[PDB]
Amino acid sequence: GSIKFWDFQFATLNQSFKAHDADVLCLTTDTDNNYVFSAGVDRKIFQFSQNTNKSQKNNRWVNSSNRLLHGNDIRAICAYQSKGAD
Amino acid sequence: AVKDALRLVHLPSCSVFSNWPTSGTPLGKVTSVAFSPSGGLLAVGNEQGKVRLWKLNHY
Amino acid sequence: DSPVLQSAYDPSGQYLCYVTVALDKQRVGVQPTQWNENFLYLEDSKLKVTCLKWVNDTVAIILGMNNGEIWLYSVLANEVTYKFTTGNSYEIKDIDLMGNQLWCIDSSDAFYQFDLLQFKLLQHFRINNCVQLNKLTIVPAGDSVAQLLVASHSISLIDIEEKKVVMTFPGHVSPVSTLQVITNEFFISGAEGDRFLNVYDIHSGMTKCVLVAESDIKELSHSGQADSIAVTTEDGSLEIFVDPLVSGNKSKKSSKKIQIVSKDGRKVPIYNAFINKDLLNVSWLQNATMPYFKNLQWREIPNEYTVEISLNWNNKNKSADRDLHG
Amino acid sequence: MSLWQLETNSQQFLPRLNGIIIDCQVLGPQGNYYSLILQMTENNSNSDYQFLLLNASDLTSKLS
Amino acid sequence: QYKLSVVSGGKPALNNLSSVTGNKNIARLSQDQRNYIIPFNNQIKVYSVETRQCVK
Amino acid sequence: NYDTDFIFLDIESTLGVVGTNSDIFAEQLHKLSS
Amino acid sequence: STARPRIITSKAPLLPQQTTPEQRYWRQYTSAQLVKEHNSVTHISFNPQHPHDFAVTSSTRVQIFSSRTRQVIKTFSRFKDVVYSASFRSDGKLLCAGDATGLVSVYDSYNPRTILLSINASTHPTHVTKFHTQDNKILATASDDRVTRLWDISNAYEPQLELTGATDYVRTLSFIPAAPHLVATGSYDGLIRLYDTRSSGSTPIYSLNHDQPVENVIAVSPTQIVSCGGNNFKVWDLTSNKKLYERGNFNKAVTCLDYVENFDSPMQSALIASSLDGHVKVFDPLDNFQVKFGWKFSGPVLSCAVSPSTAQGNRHLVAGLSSGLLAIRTKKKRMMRGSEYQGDQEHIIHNDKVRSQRRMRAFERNINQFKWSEALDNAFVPGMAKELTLTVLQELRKRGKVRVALYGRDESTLEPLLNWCLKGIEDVRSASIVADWVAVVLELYGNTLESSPVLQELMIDLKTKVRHEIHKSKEAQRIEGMLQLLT
Amino acid sequence: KDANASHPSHSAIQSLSFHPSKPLLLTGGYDKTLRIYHIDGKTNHLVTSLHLVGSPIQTCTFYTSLSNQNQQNIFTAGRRRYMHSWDLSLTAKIEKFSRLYGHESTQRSFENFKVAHLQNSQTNSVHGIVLLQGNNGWINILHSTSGLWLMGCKIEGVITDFCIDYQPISRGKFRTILIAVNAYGEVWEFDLNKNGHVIRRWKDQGGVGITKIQVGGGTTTTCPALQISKI
RNA sequence: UGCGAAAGCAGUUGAAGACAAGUGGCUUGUCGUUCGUUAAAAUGGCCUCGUCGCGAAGG
Repeated sequence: GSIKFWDFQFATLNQSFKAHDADVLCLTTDTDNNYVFSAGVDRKIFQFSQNTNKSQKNNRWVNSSNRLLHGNDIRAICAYQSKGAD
Repeated sequence: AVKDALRLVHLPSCSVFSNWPTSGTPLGKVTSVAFSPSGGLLAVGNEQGKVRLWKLNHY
Repeated sequence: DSPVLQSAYDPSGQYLCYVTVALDKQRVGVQPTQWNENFLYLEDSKLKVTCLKWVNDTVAIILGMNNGEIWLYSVLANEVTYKFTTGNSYEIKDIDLMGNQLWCIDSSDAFYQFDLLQFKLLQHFRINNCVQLNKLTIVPAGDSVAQLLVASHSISLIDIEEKKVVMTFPGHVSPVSTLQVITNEFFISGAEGDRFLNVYDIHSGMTKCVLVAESDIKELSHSGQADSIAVTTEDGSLEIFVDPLVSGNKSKKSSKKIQIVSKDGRKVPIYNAFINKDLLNVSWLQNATMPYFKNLQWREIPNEYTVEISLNWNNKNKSADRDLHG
Repeated sequence: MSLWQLETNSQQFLPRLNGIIIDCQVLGPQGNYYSLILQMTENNSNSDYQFLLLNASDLTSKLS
Repeated sequence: QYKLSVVSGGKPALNNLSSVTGNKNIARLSQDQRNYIIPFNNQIKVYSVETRQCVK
Repeated sequence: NYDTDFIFLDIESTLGVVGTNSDIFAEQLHKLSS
Repeated sequence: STARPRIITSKAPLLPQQTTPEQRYWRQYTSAQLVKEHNSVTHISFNPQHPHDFAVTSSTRVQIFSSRTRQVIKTFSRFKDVVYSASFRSDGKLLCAGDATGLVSVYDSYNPRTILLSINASTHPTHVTKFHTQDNKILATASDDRVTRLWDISNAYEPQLELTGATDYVRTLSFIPAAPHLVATGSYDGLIRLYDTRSSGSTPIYSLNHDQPVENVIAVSPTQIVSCGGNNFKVWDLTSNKKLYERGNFNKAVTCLDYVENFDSPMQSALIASSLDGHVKVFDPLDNFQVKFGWKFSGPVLSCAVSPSTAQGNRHLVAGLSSGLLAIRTKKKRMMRGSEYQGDQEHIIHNDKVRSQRRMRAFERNINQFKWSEALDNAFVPGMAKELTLTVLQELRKRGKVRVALYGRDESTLEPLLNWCLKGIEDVRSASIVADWVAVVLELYGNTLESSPVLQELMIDLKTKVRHEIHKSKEAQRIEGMLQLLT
Repeated sequence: KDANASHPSHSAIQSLSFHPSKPLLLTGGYDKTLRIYHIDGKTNHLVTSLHLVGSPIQTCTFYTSLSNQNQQNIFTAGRRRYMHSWDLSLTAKIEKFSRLYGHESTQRSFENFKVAHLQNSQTNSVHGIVLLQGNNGWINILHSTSGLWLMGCKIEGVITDFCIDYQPISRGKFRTILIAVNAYGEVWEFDLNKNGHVIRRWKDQGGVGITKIQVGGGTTTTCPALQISKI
């Protein structure tokens, strides 16, 4: 369940979360990466955010919102945006 | 690890101090070393349960 | 052994001025003898003090150092006020004042006069047949600047205007350590390493009495009229001679013996007591440097006295927020 | 008493304060003391509060 | 010759309002953080934190 | 209360009993050392 | 903060035969080892100065056992007839054995190859012999020559004292344990005698008459002695010269006694007795010689003895039966040099290490972790016990909700609740919790009772169990009524 | 003279340190005690000697706060999970730091720590910080006074040791830097006056099994400052 | 809600206002609204501290 946000250059861990409770199986984002939506095998799909300007000045992620939606699992996820659909 | 296993190196010219850490010094199995902030005291604590205290004359 | 290098009581027993070592410097300090701690360090290890004395109009200390200076140092203000000097870099071995007249011996056998109201040198002179010097004392006969008493391994009563030796006493087999004038004619002396005090007439050279103690001495303190002299011995005891100028006929044994034993069975040493009329200011190092005191009533305690003090030895740290069973 | 570090949304818990909490905030010079105003609701008769503050070191109480 | 005499203290008596304040605590620490000044309905206690007595 | 008086209690809950140059140098040093 | 309250275990309330500490201390005597012998185990004595050995007296064969391992360690079999009395000297060094030929022999301990000396007693069987308690070198032998004698073992040739004055079958001796000049004997006409050894010793200075022929005379104090004959034991006091207690709680004649003082027990003094019936019973000389506990063996117990006051190891009760065997019921009592420093000379010592609690139960940590249905499920596992199940049921009643603990069940997991409740409804202390628990489960699961067929037979025989229990409680209420009549 | 002459010790002296202004040499070992000598040339004596039963102390060190210079804490940690904080103002009380807040599965032990200052970069609230060796690749920092978690940085491999650089920015304002080694030789240096993210990572030219790193020459743990601008 | 015994005894239940929703009016619901009568429903549940020989800038 440890959703970990690694830095790309210098190749190490920017921050971490032990948010989930079991196997995380998939995740996604949007087109300019203010959100990361993770979803695992205990069906709790939750959304980490970077929306505020000071949080993107620090470029640090919060454990913003949670949602349970399902009966048994999640095994895949996807996201889409437009100017008429998201 | 071994007995009498401490050395001091002169840092700007990175030389090694020859005369002091000789076999007539009772360093013992050295397991801690610490400098004083201003007096130039040098404490070396060994495994047998004591700490000897040298003084550097230059400081 | 003491980490206090050397200490001196003020007259009328109120403040103890003591110098200890603290990481190759000299932590000097003044402590009241009923919390005074912000007192100075000098610079490096090659500037240690050698003698010190009070001056009681402000109140101050003089520190005869070893580099060649005397430092007149205030106590209320923390800084050194003035730096008396000779022209030589030689080690001042003892200093003694009398009113305004100050007098310091050297280690290179000289004598220097000074005055702490005009702040300048007066006379700069040596004499023959005094090959080492480590004590001197201006004599009390009012403003008797003349006829001072120098002392090293034998005691020489020397004039300041005839400027030569007028009497010579036999000293010890060691360099002298304590020489103090107790009357207008008697002075006590005693070297270190030996247990023998001898008092001398200043007008005959006859050793009137010999005081003995159970160890060699560190410092003596007499009363205001020479009827009680308390020495501190090197094994950390206090020996008080009562009425030492009466007549057990030539050599007086010690009368009062006060030693301080804590309530865990550990002997703590006593250095530099002070006895005015019917009190006793016993001083002792509780922790490694900070000293404590006791104002003991002097004439009423028995012949020996084990003063008890409390000290942490195995006390369970009961907290202010926990209980006994945790 | 639940204190939540916000960078992971994770808690440290103090389990039982013999009373419900009404007001609590930090009050140190840099945040080394936690005030607490607890109320002890198991009697519905009186409004009998209980003041305590406690240092953040090991969460031990001080002067209830 | 009897008399009544108040001897002992009561409840701490905070700002007991009906949600008119979210800061329902009027105790205080001194700026030397060693003394807790706390009002009562009957007293004004001053405690010392390292000893936990009513220091005045 | 068995010390031969009485103790009552309020509801504004209080309790009550039915009852029957060295000195100047030392002062300046204590001032200046702080 | 504070600590966590330990989940209590509400045990059985005040049922009769309540657990008293004397019967606790005697109850912890376990491991009754039974050892065969060849004939009736007549006499058993113990080792005084190192209480670690005891001597048993079979026919023609005296054995000594040790208390550390409880096996036979030495024998003594140079006996020309049946051997009767085995006793020890008070320095624990020499064993005196009176046999039936009359040549009463004393060996030393652990060396049966050397008979130390053979006292020639009378032609009659020397039935009891024992050493003096105070003095070492005087030895009392009573034969059935209606007489007893005191021998000095140094001057072993002649009777030092000739104590006559007893009529029929002198059988026991005991010495008054403060004044060593007072020797107490018993005979088979009653009339417990005692003599002053400084006197001529041919008549008792005062006699005490147990009406039954006395079987054992022991001393428990300088003041009072204990003599037994018939189916009762009687305590006499010498200062009042009078019988002052008698207990008769047996069937047949009591055959041996002894006493133990100041040993490790809540009961200070203890006098135990063997009774030829199958029972050995302990009596408490503090509170008027009441019975306290009794062990039952498989035949007429002919002698018994307990380990002495200072046994320092495994403490023993032993009893030789006349059937030919023996019962032993026992009770049993260079880099890390500084890491044991433990703070001797250092100034200030700080100590706040919390002791580790004993390991919490599965249901205890389940209720503490609030998983209530899992607490109930791990509670009704057949590896648990009755009081533990009753206390977790009481806990879920008092704190949580039984509705919550049953809000997610089905046909399957509701079975072991009722299956426990069948056994639980019948007894006393559980039936209220059984009652409201099955009441709330049938309140909450009525439609599943309509659908599912399995627990219907559980409800049926629960109805039968309730009818059986209401019949039993109704007749018990009738007994309560007739006791209210008889008061 | 021998610094352990007036009072004998009993285990290996596992850590020595000095008070950064006062003449006190602090000594601690595996005999679950910690003494503090007052030291000079001819002699040296004991001042206090606290003794913690149950717990050894693998490393123990002074700490003075930079702002007020009147805190004088002792931070003593052994092979267990807790470290102990002593306050010095002249019996005596201590506190038992034992609560990692969010991250309890990353501290097998408090076996190695350091102590370092930090100015908080939006206001000049200079406070101390203890820094712990992790178990996988972590290094947690904490708060010296309160005991909050602040952040935990992490490298790969094994954390073997680490050291604390300082660097000034303006008058009376400084940013610290934690330098931490791998067990292979590439080290990470990240500042932590902002949140702890890596500002440089570089490889030791050679070196395989590396075991200790120490920076200095300016100010560090063995010689901190007392004025803030003396950094 | 009142009495009283741990059981039971006698009796409440409205008026107005605001706001919302749904079908300009009209139906339904909530009250950090007033007077008067003694009158279930946000995946959210309680921490660690049981842990692992000697030898003062050579012999």
